[PDB]
Amino acid sequence: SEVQLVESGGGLVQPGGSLRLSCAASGFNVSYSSIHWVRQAPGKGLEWVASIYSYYGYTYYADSVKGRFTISADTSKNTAYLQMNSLRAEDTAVYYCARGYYGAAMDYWGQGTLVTVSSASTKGPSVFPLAPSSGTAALGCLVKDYFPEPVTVSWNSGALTSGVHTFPAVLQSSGLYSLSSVVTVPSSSLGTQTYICNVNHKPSNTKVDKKVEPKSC
Amino acid sequence: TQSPSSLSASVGDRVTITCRASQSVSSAVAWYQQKPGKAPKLLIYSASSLYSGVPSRFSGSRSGTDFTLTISSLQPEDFATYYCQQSSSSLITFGQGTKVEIKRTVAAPSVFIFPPSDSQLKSGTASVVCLLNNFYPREAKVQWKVDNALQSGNSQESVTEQDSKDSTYSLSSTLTLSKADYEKHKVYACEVTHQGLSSPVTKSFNRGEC
Amino acid sequence: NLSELDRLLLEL
Repeated sequence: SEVQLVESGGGLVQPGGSLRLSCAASGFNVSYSSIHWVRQAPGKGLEWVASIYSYYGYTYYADSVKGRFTISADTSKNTAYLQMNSLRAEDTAVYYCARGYYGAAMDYWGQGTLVTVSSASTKGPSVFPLAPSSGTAALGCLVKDYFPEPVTVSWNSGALTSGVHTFPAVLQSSGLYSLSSVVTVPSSSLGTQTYICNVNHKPSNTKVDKKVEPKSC
Repeated sequence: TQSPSSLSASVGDRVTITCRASQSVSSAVAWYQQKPGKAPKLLIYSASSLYSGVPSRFSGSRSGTDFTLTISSLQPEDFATYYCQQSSSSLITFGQGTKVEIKRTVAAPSVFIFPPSDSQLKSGTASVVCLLNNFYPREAKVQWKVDNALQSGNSQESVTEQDSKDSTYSLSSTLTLSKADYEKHKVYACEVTHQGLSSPVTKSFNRGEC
Repeated sequence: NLSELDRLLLEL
């Protein structure tokens, strides 16, 4: 039996709200092991959140979450949980579960799950073309005003990957996210080759395909 | 110091990272490697013990209060972010961490400017995008000019992760105005200064033209 | 104490 940790739950929650993450274990017994929650805000370092040692009945918490978060474990379901209450904007992060080893070193990790805390409403992006002009031409799509993360962007249904740069989202002052995806191609191909960006926004269940053409005069 | 430090290195280089988790002598210390979009991987535990399966070029050491991770010879797969962890009797602290990036020859950016689409102008806003493509080093300066007035505060930048193929970065700067404000001005330009550019490059357009 | 519990569990 191979060891692994599968996380469930997560998503969008408003400030002051409550949310529970799950960490289903297999390949080892959670009742004779330690489970730890570690989070990572976008572009930031790792931050320890909580730890549980079911055998001894000890739980430990970071000061930043103390009295708001609760770590627990269901022996029969071989699953650990992180109950997150009184959420704040600064709790926005990817949340990882991990198994403990000597010295609380963490040897096996879950896949991570994104938790977004914000008052902004779920919203699909508007997709606008970044039209090429005049060697090498550049074109793209502006994926504007969507919420929450993430969006996936591909080109020609995955057929075009070489030269593609999809930029990290930027959080605007409106509370909405926005990004651009660009691709460099040969100028000669602009007349012949058709270019479509495929934007997919699971949280709003919206899917948009936009053909990027060289603007007409 | 909430974000990881940066370090530029070449393949074959020796690297020593010092742990800054505000630790003590008692601390049990661990080291991790993290790559973008992936969970961290355990490298070292108990200060100096090599974790099962981890290459021998990784080593950990303790000298008094100072905990250290050394990579004796950097390999292509080793370019990533590294974190130390310090466990006390009731607390775990991760350090700031160091992001090791690939050293490379200087490469000037290809610069492109994109006026707002008619589709966006209909919706009531106007975004002007300036693209800096495939350059090195990361440090670039992108300044916006509208009718010869230098701008600040109405644009946001975004930078890609170092490219796996050619070790270059790409950057976008997006000037955002209302439709009304966009219509008030004629000439839009982004000026790019960069190490691989002997002089600053300006790409510009006039609103309304081919 | 947190830092010493995993050693004890691995011995069981």
